Amino acid sequence: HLGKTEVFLNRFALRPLNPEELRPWRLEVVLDPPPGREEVYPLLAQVARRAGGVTVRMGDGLASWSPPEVLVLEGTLARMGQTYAYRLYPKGRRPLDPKDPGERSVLSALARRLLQERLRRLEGVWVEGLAVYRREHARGPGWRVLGGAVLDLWVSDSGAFLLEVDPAYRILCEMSLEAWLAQGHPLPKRVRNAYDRRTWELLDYHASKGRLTGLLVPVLTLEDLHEESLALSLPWEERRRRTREIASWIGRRLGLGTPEAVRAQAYRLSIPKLMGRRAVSKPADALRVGFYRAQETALALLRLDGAQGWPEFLRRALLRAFGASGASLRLHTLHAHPSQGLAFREALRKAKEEGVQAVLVLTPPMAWEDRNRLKALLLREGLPSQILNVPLREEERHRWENALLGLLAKAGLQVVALSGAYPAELAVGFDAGGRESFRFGGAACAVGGDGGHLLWTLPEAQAGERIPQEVVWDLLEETLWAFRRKAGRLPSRVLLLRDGRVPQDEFALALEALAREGIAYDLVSVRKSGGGRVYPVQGRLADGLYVPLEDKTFLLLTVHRDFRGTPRPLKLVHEAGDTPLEALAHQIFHLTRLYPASGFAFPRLPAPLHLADRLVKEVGRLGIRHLKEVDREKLFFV
Amino acid sequence: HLGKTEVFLNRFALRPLNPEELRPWRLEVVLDPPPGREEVYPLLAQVARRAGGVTVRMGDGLASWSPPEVLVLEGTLTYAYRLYPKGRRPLDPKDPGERSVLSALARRLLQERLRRLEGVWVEGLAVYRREHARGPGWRVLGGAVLDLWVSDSGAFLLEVDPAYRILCEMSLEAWLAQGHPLPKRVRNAYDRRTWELLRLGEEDPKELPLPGGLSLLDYHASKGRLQGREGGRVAWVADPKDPRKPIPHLTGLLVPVLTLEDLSLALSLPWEERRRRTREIASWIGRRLGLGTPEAVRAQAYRLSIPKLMGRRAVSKPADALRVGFYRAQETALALLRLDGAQGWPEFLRRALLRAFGASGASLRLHTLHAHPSQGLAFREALRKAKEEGVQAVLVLTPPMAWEDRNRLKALLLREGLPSQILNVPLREEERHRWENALLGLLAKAGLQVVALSGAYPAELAVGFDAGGRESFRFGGAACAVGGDGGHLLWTLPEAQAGERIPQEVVWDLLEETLWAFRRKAGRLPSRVLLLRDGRVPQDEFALALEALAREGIAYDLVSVRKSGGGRVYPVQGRLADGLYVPLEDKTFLLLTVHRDFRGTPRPLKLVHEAGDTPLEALAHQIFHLTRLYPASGFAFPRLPAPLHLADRLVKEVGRLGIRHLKEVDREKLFFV
DNA sequence: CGAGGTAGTAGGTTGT
DNA sequence: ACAACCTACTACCTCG
DNA sequence: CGAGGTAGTAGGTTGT
DNA sequence: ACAACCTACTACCTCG
Ligand SMILES: [Mg+2]
Ligand SMILES: [Mg+2]
Ligand SMILES: [Mg+2]
Ligand SMILES: [Mg+2]
Ligand SMILES: [Mg+2]
Ligand SMILES: [Mg+2]
Repeated sequence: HLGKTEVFLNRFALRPLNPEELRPWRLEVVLDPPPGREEVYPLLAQVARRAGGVTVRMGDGLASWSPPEVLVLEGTLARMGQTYAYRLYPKGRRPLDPKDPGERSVLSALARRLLQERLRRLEGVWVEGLAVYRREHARGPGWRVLGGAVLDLWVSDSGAFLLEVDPAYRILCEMSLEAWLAQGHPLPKRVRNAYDRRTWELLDYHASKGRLTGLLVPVLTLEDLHEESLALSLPWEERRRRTREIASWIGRRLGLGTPEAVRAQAYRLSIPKLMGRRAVSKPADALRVGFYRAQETALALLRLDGAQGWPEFLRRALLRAFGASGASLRLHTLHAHPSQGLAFREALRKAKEEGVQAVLVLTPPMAWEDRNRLKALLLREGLPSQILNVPLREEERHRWENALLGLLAKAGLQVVALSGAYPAELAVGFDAGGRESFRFGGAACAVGGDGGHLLWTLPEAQAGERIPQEVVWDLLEETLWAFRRKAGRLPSRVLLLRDGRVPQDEFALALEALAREGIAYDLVSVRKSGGGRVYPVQGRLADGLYVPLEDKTFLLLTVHRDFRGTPRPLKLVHEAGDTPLEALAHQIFHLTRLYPASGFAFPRLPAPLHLADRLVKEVGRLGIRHLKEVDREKLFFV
Repeated sequence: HLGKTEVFLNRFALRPLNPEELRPWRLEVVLDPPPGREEVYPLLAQVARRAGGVTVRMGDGLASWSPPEVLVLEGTLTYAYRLYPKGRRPLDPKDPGERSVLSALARRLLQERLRRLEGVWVEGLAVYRREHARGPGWRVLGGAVLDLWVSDSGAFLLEVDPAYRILCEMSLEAWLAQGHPLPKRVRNAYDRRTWELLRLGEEDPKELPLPGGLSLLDYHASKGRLQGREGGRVAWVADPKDPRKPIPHLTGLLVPVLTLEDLSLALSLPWEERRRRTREIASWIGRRLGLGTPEAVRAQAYRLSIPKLMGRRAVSKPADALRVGFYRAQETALALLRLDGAQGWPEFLRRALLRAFGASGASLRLHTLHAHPSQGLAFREALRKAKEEGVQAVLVLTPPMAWEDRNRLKALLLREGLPSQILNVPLREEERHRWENALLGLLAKAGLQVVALSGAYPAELAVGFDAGGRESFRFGGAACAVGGDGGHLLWTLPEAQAGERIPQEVVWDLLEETLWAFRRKAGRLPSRVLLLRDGRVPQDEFALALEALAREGIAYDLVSVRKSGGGRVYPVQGRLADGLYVPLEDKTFLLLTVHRDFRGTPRPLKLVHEAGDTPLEALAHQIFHLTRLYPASGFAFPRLPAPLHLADRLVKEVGRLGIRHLKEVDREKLFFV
């Protein structure tokens, strides 16, 4: 729309497949005893590896770039205690057409195993799977950091090796955990063994094993090396040069040749139009300019630092904000403490009885247990809450404004909105999350084309990442109803955003329900990884980049700051619907600017998805049982 | 303090253990390979069985009632085992640990000496000895379930309870070769794994691509499964651990798992019948095993006071409140939704409600929802308006629905804050019990207190906890009766959890909500709360909650309420009646809460007072009386005290419908009954 | 708990 | 088993 | 979906 | 493994 430009992907064209490689050998797999219908795939994958060479599962049997005579055609196989005896039978050679994508897939699996194999046969280089660390970045008392790249290798439809590369660093420890704290570093929150890779959370016995304290090795993180301060984010120009360097080094050293940089047509997307009361360039400006929509609100202060009132500068800033919005503000103070037990809960009930909408909490940094308990208790009285750490100087503007912003989203005000005009006037995001054996499936939405309302819905408990079909529809029905309650009508079109892959048929019911109500839709999968890197052929790297790729599949570079490192574009698939890709790309990129609780940095994900993700993250942390009396317009979880 | 009486338990006293038994033999175990620390206690269990004799696990090794020299001391199962005599260890039955091992021995002795009999069908600690009923292909056997352990006087105790067993003696092919329909469940003829049967398939066994390459027939044949059988026809069965994959199988390799639905034959016994039958079998067992003549054990039982149910006047059952008036009626509005295409309230339902509310001096408005679900969202809008006009609960007249549609409808109405009561619609006025219950359910769902107790209890707040739901995660939930009279029933939003254990913060939070409702209703904190747990109280589950109650100055009692494990109770003389309190140890007692002659032999609840200073008699009194508060069953009282029965029904429905619907539903409205 | 992404360190689910 | 995605955490740097 | 317990059938979690 | 508890289904029979 705003400029047809051109970019380099972090892929590289390498040599064509030789006519052998285009004609892999085929072996059929014979097992004794034959495996149960649930152990097939993990077993074929195993035989494929045991046979050695460059071999991959191809259907119900195997395909290899190695002639069968230099393969381990007979052997045995251990899985979950059971023992299977395999034998491979060569069945001639099937040529594969790289154009046909079915056949291209298997060629690409071969390609991947080749790279992995030829990587082993190198030195003196640290390799783990398809990653290789060919240099040293940093060292110290018992630790070193290696530099290298994670690689991948497949086959293009023109029949050539494509090679994906991305510079990466690796943290390696050189001491026993005793030998580690032979110098002053505390207990790492994770420890690994040198006798197995099986780590955990952290005298008679270990005797007979011939294996407590000198047997393991610490799993080193950045928290363990804060005290030593080098960083491992690369500026995008350095990352691109080191990408090319490494893509050539692998070209020769593995005999694949000259790395031809891969190029793609990108498009510059129109700039989004953020509005407070008037136009702003960042959500924090709404504190000076005024909010997009603002009603009469009452905030209350809760101090845990033993201090007395509203900090004056917070008070003024607040009146300035509400002054510019021409909305009436009243500031309350909770004169109570969580240590009074239920007396506290009474105090909260009365605050809310008197119109308080959210609570600002000044406190020293809290233990998560106390932090969580506090939040959850205020939630049970219908009060969302924003915490602001209490050694606080006015000079720390970015910290308190962001708190202020969060507090207001929590009280239910729309601080900013978009002023364009879009194909969908309801955009809803779905994530799953939660740090247990079950998860919460959940959803948040922007209602109105301007994004003039942000609501969450009560999540639902679920076994895995898949959201049950009726759940997907129900949460979606709640967002339509929110639209109905604000616009007095149904939306003509809904933009449905799912975090990650859309598991097979997950939205079948919902889509069918939309048709019946005559609501158009677009389902888009939004992938946070798998997009790779994008570099400008010439000039500078900027946001709003849209890269069409396959059909119904595109990259989208939504955020970039030339101080955070190389950005990582989202990868998006249009799963259902008939809106032109460019239009989805436009609306999603704009939705990225709608987030109210970050004053100075837009989120990589569009607002509905980012909110959804925070929502399920918080429910999973506090529990769902607290949320009955909390208004959906109040974004409690930001 | 009401008067005592004596009962017979279904236990029996047998002979004292002899000098030899009190001093079992100890053997240490060597295994090659060594056991992987997680897989070692099941292993010692295996060696103990393969050793032979009466031999069990005892901590690190084994204890035997056979001398080592007549045990299979060396063998293959970790695979190779060898056992080493390490002398004999005296055991003191007064020591609960040592008693625990004597008892493990006794069970093994029982199973072993049961094995050596003939001709009697034996499964674990059960024995079937006669033939109740048969049919071409199937037979139901009649025997009893037993257990045997050691008292602390050092003598055997036999427990006996009559039981029937349903057996299929035919393959699924031979079964269907009789005319018998499709058994809803089936089992492999080669292992104990069972499948849900979906249908038959036209397909050919010879040619059916099983994942991997094999077909159906060769796959089973390559395992020797058809060695001695016939493949039969293609069967389609269902995921044990998924929900998007029917699976091919072979009729000739399958056996039906027979249930009542697959067959005129009541298997419940009238209490006097079970009583004698128990005594026969006990005298028979004790004779055959050379354990002496069984003296049935007797226990002191105490009869509790008849609970006084209060409608607006006193009643003997909740349904009478429909004639006499409710405990506490408010101005209420109900709407009608007809899925039968008919219109208006059946006059007899209109009358009954009018009679009930007139007796209660409270006004009633009846609405009709002129909307239907197949309108889609316009139907939600109709609901939203109805809530807006004050409708509190909706009666739904409909043909028997499928669970999917039932569930969706109840959830939708829930999303507009409207509890519903379904009443199936071929409905004659003379079906008084069904529609009166429906009416009782409707009113509860609208938030009325239909009945309440009059009496004096230690706790003026009683809360029940349970976990349920049918997945890899469950809901931990709580329901409660507030006030001495329990004239306020409430639920709380349940919380998802991994298994049976409710997290400590959850327990407290749920408990806090019920304190909060008490505060809202009574203007103060409660003086004492009665905490009822369904099943056992997992170690420390209430630690945090109890600590919190203490800090707030609220007294408490924790009681574990166990639906099984309490055995049977019979009168020494006279008819058997409920309201029986039978203390066993300090802090543990039996409680017969409900019984009806026509409803077979009652199973009393087993209770354990886990914390609190309240006397057992008192707890028993309140718990027994709490059993009578339940408003949605007009003609028979639930076995559980109302707070737990409510909690159980709560978490069932939340599991069934999902918690996402509950946000706008008032906690006074008992939507799940 | 200020927030954002990019970096690193773990790990888990979907599904062929 | 393994590809191709997701979850959680801390440190770094700067403030569309 | 009428409700209750006791029957039968299947399965599971908690703790040693 | 095993002991001692829990969940779900449906048949039966009657209506504190
Ligand atoms: Mg996700
Ligand atoms: Mg997430
Ligand atoms: Mg926040
Ligand atoms: Mg339970
Ligand atoms: Mg239950
Ligand atoms: Mg009901």
